[PDB]
Order: sequence, then C-alpha cells, then structure tokens
Amino acid sequence: LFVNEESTIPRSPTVVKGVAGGSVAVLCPYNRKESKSIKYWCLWEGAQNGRCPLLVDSEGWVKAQYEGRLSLLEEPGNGTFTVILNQLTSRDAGFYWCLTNGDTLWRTTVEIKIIEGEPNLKVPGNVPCHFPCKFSSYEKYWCKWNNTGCQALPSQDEGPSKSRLVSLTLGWYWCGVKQGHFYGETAAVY
Amino acid sequence: IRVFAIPPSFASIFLTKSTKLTCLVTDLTTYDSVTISWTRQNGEAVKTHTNISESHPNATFSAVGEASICEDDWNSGERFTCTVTHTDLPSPLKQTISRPKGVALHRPDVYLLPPAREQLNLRESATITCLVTGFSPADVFVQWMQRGQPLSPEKYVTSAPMPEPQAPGRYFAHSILTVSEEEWNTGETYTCVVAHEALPNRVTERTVDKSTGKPTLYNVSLVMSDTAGTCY
Amino acid sequence: REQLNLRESATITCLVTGFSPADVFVQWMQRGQPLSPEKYVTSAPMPEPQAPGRYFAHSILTVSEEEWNTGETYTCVVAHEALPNRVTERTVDKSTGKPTLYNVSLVMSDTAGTCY
Amino acid sequence: REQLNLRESATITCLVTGFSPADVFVQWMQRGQPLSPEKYVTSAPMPEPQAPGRYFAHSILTVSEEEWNTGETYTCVVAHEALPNRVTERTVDKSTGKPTLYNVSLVMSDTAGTCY
Amino acid sequence: ERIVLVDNKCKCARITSRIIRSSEDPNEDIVERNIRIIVPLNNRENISDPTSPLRTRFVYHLSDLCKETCYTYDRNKCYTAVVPLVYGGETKMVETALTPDACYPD
Amino acid sequence: KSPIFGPEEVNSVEGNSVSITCYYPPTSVNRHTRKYWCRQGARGGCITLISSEGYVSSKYAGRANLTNFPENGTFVVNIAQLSQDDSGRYKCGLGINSRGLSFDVSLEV
Amino acid sequence: LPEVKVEGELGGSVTIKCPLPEMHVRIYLCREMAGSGTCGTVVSTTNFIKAEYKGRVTLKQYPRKNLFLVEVTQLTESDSGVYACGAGMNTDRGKTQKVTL
Amino acid sequence: RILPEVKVEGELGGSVTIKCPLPEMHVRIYLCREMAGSGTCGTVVSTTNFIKAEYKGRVTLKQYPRKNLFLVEVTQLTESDSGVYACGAGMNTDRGKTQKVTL
Ligand SMILES: *[C@@H]1O[C@H](CO)[C@@H](O[C@@H]2O[C@H](CO)[C@@H](O)[C@H](O)[C@H]2NC(C)=O)[C@H](O)[C@H]1NC(C)=O
Ligand SMILES: *[C@@H]1O[C@H](CO)[C@@H](O)[C@H](O)[C@H]1NC(C)=O
Ligand SMILES: *[C@@H]1O[C@H](CO)[C@@H](O)[C@H](O)[C@H]1NC(C)=O
Repeated sequence: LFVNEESTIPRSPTVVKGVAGGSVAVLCPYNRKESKSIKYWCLWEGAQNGRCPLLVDSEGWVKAQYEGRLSLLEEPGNGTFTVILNQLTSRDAGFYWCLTNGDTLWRTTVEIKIIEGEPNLKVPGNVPCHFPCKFSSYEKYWCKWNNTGCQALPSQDEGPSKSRLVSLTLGWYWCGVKQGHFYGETAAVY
Repeated sequence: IRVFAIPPSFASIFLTKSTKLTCLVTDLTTYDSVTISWTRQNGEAVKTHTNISESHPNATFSAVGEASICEDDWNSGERFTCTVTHTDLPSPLKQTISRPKGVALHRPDVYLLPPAREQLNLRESATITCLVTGFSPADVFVQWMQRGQPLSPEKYVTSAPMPEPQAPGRYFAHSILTVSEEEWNTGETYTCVVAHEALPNRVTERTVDKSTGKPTLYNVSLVMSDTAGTCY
Repeated sequence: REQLNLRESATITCLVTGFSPADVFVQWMQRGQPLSPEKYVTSAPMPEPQAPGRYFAHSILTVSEEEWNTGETYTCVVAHEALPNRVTERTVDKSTGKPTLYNVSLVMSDTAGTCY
Repeated sequence: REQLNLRESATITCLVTGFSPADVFVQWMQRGQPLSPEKYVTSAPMPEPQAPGRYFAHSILTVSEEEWNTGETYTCVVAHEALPNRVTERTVDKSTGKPTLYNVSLVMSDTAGTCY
Repeated sequence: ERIVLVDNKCKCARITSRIIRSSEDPNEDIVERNIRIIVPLNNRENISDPTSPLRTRFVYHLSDLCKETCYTYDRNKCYTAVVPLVYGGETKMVETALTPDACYPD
Repeated sequence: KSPIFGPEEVNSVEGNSVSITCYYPPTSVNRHTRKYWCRQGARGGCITLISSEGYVSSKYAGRANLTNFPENGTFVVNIAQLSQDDSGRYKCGLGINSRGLSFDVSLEV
Repeated sequence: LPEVKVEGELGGSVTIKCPLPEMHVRIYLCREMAGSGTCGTVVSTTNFIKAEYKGRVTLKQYPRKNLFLVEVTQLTESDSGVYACGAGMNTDRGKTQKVTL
Repeated sequence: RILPEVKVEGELGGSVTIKCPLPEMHVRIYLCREMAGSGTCGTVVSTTNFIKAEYKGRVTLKQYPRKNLFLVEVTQLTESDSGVYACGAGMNTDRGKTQKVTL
C-alpha cells in the first residue's frame, strides 16, 4: 500500500461528540462526479470483525433502536450529505461509516463521542422544545419524521418562546435547528 | 442574614454553559426550609435553593438564594436585583448586580513560554508558562490540553489575576504546567487554552513544543537555476 | 517573539521554584541599581503542585519593548533565607541564547537539482 | 586559548576591581553549590595603580579542561559592604563568548546528484 | 521527522524544522531551520506578463511566508495571457497558455 | 515527498520483457505532463531513457514502450530484450528530470 | 502606501488619518525607528503609549467611513518619524497609511 | 536625542560649562567624546574616578540632584575640535548616551 499525501478527498470531522438526549450532524463527503445510489450508514462490531450495521439506507429502512430517532437527508447535495441522530443515547458511542455504492468507495469514518450534559433543545411532546439563544441565530424548525422523507410541518413558528415548542392541535416528530444549506441538531417529540 | 450581590463571571458560565445566580446569604438562623430566593427585577424570581445544607454541622447554617436558571438571562445580562424574604430580617433591601460597565472589556493576549534551558540542564523537570496580559475585566478559565486531551488539573497551576501597572483596568495572569524533562524533549505539544468574554470564539489555543522554539542551526540553501521558474 | 513582534512592550519573567519557607523575595536590578517596585509585580508563593514543601513564585517585570531590543540585562534577585549566601542573581539579554550558527549555501549550478 | 590547548587544566580568573574599602570576599559557586575553598585561591587586596583609594584582587579557580569543555557555569560571587545586596554574581561558561559563525558554502558546477 | 513549517509555491520557499539528535542525550539536540529557496533567474517581473522586464532583485521576507507578486509559475496553476493573432484581416484576441502542461481543459 | 509510486524493485532473467507501472496522483497537470523513465547514472543525474512524448534513447530503440493511462492514473514502461547491462537504479516520474517528482526503481537482471 | 507631508511649528499640532478595516483587533500608529531601521509602535488599540510621547497623543475611532485619527496635543519640535499606520499583530510589515512630518 | 549645542567661543580663554540631564538613580554618568570616526564615544569624565589624559586637570564635575542636572566644566578649554560631547548614564557607554552636546 502507498498512501498519497496529496489527496482530493476533503477533510471530514473525525469526531462529532454530543449531549445525551440531544442530537448530532454528520456531514459525509462522497464523490461529486458519481452521485449516490445507496447511502448506507453503518456501525462497528469490533476492531477485527466490525461488520457494519446499515442503520439507514437511501430507501429509508432503519434499524430497531434507531427506528424513528435517525435520518439521512441528502442535502448538502453538492457532492456530500447529512445523516442525523437525535435523542442522545449513550450506547450510540462508536464509529459510523458513510457508505455509498458508487465507484470510488471511500468509506469515510466518523467518531461519535457522546457526553452527558445539558440538552440544547427541550423535551418530549404529546409539545415542549428548546434551544439556547446563542444557538438560536438560525431558524428552529419542525419536521414530521418519515423514514422515507423528512417533511416540515407547522408548530410554534415565532422567536425564542419557552427556546422552542411544538403544537399539532387538531407518531414520531422532529424539532430541530436548520442552517439552510446544512443542518444543526434535532428534537424528538411524539 | 447577610446579603451580598455578585454576578457569575464568564469563567464560571463557560464551564457550566449556563448561569447559577447567587445572592450570598449565610449565617442563617435555625429555621428549616428557608424561603430566600434570588429575585429578578423582571419578575422571574428563582426557585428556592434546592438541596440546601439543611443540617450541616456549621453553626452558620448557610441558606443562599442561589438556584439553577437559564442562560438566556445572561445572554441579556442586565442589572439584576435581590429581595430577601427572611423572618429574622425585617429590613427591605434591593441590590443591583455590579457588572454594569464592568470596568471595560479588553482582549487578553496569550503567550506560551517554553522551559528555560537551565532547568532542562538540571535534568529533573520543566515548567511551561502560559501568560495572559490585557485582561480587561478579569474573567478567564485557563485549561492545559495535550494532543487534544485535557491534562489533569493537578499538573497545571494558575494564578489569581492581578492588575497591570501599565493600565489599572488591565489584568494579567499566569499558569505554570510542570512535566518531566523527557516529556518535553520527546516533542509533545502541550498547548495551553484561554477562555475570556472578549474571546471571538470564546477560546484560544496559543502554541509550543521543543522544536518550535529558537533555532540553533540554519542551513538556508539558495539554489539558482536558469531553468527553474516553475516551482514544483 | 510573538509579543515582541507587537513592538509595544516586553515581558520578562523571574520564575522561582522549590523554596520551602515561602518567605522569598524577588527584586529587579537593571543597570546595577534596583528598579522601582512599580515596574515589576511579584505573585504570592503557592504550593508546588508536583511536590510538597517546595513552593513557587513569579515576578514579571514589564519593559519598553525596544529596550529589550536595546540590549539591556535586567537581573533578578531572589533573596530568600535558604540560598547559600542569601541572594541569587540571574541576567537575561537579547543574546542570552547559546550562539546560533548559519549555514548559507548558495548553489549557483544549473545541473545539480532540487528534491520535491 | 593556550591553557585549553595544553588540555591539562584551565584557570578562570575573577578580577574584582575598584572597591574602596580594603576588605572583600570572593567565593566561587557551581550549579548553585559553593566550591571547596581549596580549589580557588584569592589574592589579598592590593591598591590599584590609577585609583588611589580603590583596590583590586583576583581570584583564580583551577578546573580541568574537560570540565570547561562540558560547558559549565562557574559563577564567582563577591561580597562587600558597598554592594547593594552585599553580594554580586557573575557567570561565564564555555559558550559565553562565541558570536555565530556563518559557515557560507558556495556549490558551483558540482554534481553528486545530491538533492537541494 | 521534518515538520514542514511552510511551502510557498509563489516563491519556491520551503521552511521545515527538525530536532536533530546528534548526541545521545537531552539539551544537545539541535533545533534546525531548513530554508530552501529556488531563484527563477529567467522569470519576468510580471509572471503573467511575458513582455515585462526581467526580474533581477528577489526579496523574501520570512514573515509574509510563514502566515502580491509571485516569482515562479506554480505547476498546478494554469497561467494564461491574451495575445492578438491577426490572420487574414481579422485580428482576434486569443487566450495563449503560458504554462501548457497545466492548462488543458478538464 | 513525491506522491509517485511504483515497484521498489523489479527483477527478471535476460531476454525477458519486463513491465513497470508507476502510479501518479490523477490531476490535469499530472495527466498532461511529461512521463519520463530515466537511469540514475553513477555520477550525473538522469539520462532520460524513454519519455511519454515520443522520445526513446540510443538503446530502448524498438525494445521499449511507454504508455500513459490517465484514467487509471498510471503509466507503464515495457522493456523487452533485457540484458545484464540493463541493471541498476532507474527513476520513473513526471516533469523535469532534475526535479524531484519521481520514484526510484531498482532493476536487477 | 501614501505618505502625508505635514508641517507644524513647535506648538503646531498634527492630525493623522488612517483606514479602519473594522477588524478592531489591532489598529495602530508607528513612528519610524531611525536608530535601527525598523518600526516602533506609539499608539495602538490597547493603551500603550511611548514614554517619550507621554500623554501627548490620542486615538479616535469613527465608523461613519472608518477613520482612525491620531491627535497630537503638543509638539516638542522633535523630528517626527514616518508615522506609518498598520493593522494586525505584526507591526513591521502591516504598514499602509504612510505619513511623514 | 536632545541636542544642546553650548558652543562656548572663548577658545583658549573660554571655560565651557555644560549641564546634562541626570536620572538621579545613583547610576554612573559619563561625558562621551565621539572618537575620530570610531563611533564609540570615549568618556572624558565620569562618576568613576577616570578622567581622560587630554581633558585631565581642566575637566571637573558638579552635581545638582534637586535640579536633576550634572555640570561638566572644561576650565582651560583650549581648542580641540569638539565633536558630539554626549552625556549619558549607565555601565554601557555608547548605548547609554542621552544628550548630545556640540562645542
Ligand atoms: C501584470 O501585472 C498586473 C499586476 O501588477 C496584472 O494585470 C491585470 O491582471 C489581469 C489578469 O488577467 C490582466 O489580464 C489585466 O489586463 C490586468 N489589468 C489590466 C491592467 O488590464 C497582471 O499581473 C499583469 N497584467 C498585465 C500587465 O497584463
Ligand atoms: C559547516 O559546518 C558543518 C558542520 O560540521 C560541516 O559539516 C559543513 O560541511 C560545513 N559547511 C560547509 C559545507 O561549508
Ligand atoms: C541541513 O542540515 C541537516 C543537518 O542535520 C542535514 O541533514 C540537511 O541535509 C541539511 N540540508 C540540506 C538541504 O542538505
């Protein structure tokens, strides 16, 4: 093996540690030339066996424990994407692979170091939600969680209000911050 | 019984990522469940102090109006009052949280100084010094992290901030981290981090290792070619 | 060098470590005569975290930045009831580093080439 | 340089001069540890030629040439009433004088392929 | 073991640092600085202007490089100029390639 | 150092052709610069034995070929009629000979 | 790199205009050091003022069109150097607004 | 670089008196004499008992601590093409000069 030190592969944040009960954001680069076929996203069993467990796929099939609390959301379309995982369980600590069944198969790896602490957005619905004013420079949003496709639906859409909230006055739902191009953390309501 | 006003500094709030407002009230009388709370001028009087030292042996029996509250208040961070509701205290009182202009706010300048050659020659230990000048309004948590791993607080010792004689408003501080000489000789980076309110990202990692100090040898090569000109 | 580049001021630091009675007393002498205590600030002794009875103290004396480039000296005198004859002097100059030797080597050849 | 060339020994000289009271005391310290009084011999104060009321006195420390090469410290501490802290210390090692030698080379039509 | 401080291809200035371990002890390891500079000696003053006068004076301030007129063509960068190519009556301004290896369209 | 990679050490019997493939980082410059197979002479730098730009030496005349595969990101030099004389240190690389960007191949027959 | 040519008597005062990139990290005025050939700061974005120029100069910040102004209260006929303004930590090569008196 | 020029024109009969500034930090002083194209001012007189040969006997020094001045007087003052007669304090001579004086 010879490892070229002048590589076209861009930098990927090796670790994206986050608050227990909160959420993360994993931007996985892929070959711009060839667009995606199946954005497989995996785990590790061990350092030797390490059979990765496709948590999610482009179809939308999700695993048992991440059923609901996990998503992959293509955009930032220009040759990468953003897989999210809200509701900060500890056990989730490990390494995640951004598989694709294109050609140049970089299997970029990212380490998720989970640390217990204050959650940046509020609790569980029925519909509380909260993100710090410093984190609020963006646009706290809500999505109705679908393993096929995340679709935004109405909630409290105002300034910081206790800060966020969720209302569905008349399932699994998400209440998260969005940068626009990219995306910030999540929120899990029922 | 006593009353005092103190605002949480940026060093504490950065460590907490929130604010724990406190109105110092100790030396209380033997009254169970003291109903003393830090009262905001906006009406958001904090909760009664949770898990207060109900029966600690100290005769003071401290019951401070401190409580855990949100960070948004100090994201605003205006002047805050204090009203104390205690049976033995009949005098009404309000104290406004002196941090108003808070002197000023200057950007601290961090300098990392490697060990002196003499103590390395002594062969026992080396002391890297992290010195912060300016320091407009006190406020600074200094952490020592090596290879991205925060080192033990025992190894590095900081200092109580003292003023500057070049400007009374200015404040400087120092923090020495000691290691074995072999660790520094090896080449480990040990770079110290500074956290100030003035801080643009609210943190710094100034830099140093053995092979980034003053050089002892210089072989500059100046190759001259008439058919160079396209720098590989 | 960082702060020197600023071209505003220069900070020199006596750092005194291992004194057990902790009644140590630094003082700065520059140009053979003591400097007024306004310039230099000495911190109180603090316990040695890496040991026991040994303590430590700083003393940072600030100075005109070009004075340091002037080529002065700034001695510092830790006087403390434990050093052999009660005083210890140290001196720092712009050239206090051990001598640096250059090695300029000018290849005016048109053959012998470089290496990527 | 002659004593170093002989390599048998070396004699470092502390020359105290210009002190008006006759009595003075010179002692030589290494690494902060005072040396044995046998090694250094100090001259009795003798009046200076061009100074009527001021005297001078040498002090010679004899050390092995290898010790001088193993770049040591050798401070010479002098005690007098007229001194500020009643003592002053001067240190000179093997690298005290050296002034950076530029070893300028000049490769011209030469080869070896050697990369540059 | 070299730590490449800088590699400026605008000036062929590479600075690397190394702690050479001559003796087998501490405090005798020489920390170095390997400045390497390649002088064009035939490049013009204006690298993108072929007709500019030849460059004779080369200034290198090692602070502006540690952190603008270039001296050498970067081999990864496509340098082009504009030249009039009159053929027939039709004079046309065309994009000549100063460095032809690096200027092939992708 | 040079991002060029090839066989650190080829070997073969006399009269048998050898194929030496050198990998280079696929970029437009690398795909369009000169690909050279030179022999490090004992004292003197490379004498270019074959090049991608149609050059072949005194020898390697009808014995050698140099094919450039930009898509693979490689170039393959084929040397036929190997002999005991054609043993030593060679370099395969891009751009100018006296320039670095190259890899060292030790060929022994 | 422009160099304003100002003249004033022993009591005549001089004002200096320099650009303000709004960075506010460091904006400064630098007298030319003729004794060594480099540049030495006199006033900056943190109170440091030269001992020889003690309390005789001040700085003013204007966001209307980004002015940094140096106002000199007194003048002791001492030949004023090349008051080259600049920005950034590096004083020597951060030079821009060249002024000579 | 303050430059008083006393310029006492008494020549042989003149007795030049120059008052140079004085730190009063008990540091030694000296009156430099820029030696013929050396650049290293040689000291004429100082707090140290040294007086130059040429200026011996005629050069004297007097103190003004309250006035912060040191007065050096060349009594005879017989012509000797006077160059910058800098007065300065410190153990180092050339570097420590403060006030130039031209005669
Ligand atoms: C010579 O130098 C100047 C800078 O010193 C630059 O000129 C401009 O750059 C563009 C780049 O395409 C040229 O095409 C423009 O013609 C130039 N502007 C002008 C004046 O037209 C460039 O480095 C060179 N430009 C010249 C002289 O043609
Ligand atoms: C300069 O000194 C080095 C160190 O020994 C020596 O090896 C080198 O050859 C000398 N430089 C030259 C080549 O002049
Ligand atoms: C510079 O000196 C070092 C000494 O360790 C040497 O290894 C290196 O080759 C020298 N630089 C060049 C370009 O030869």
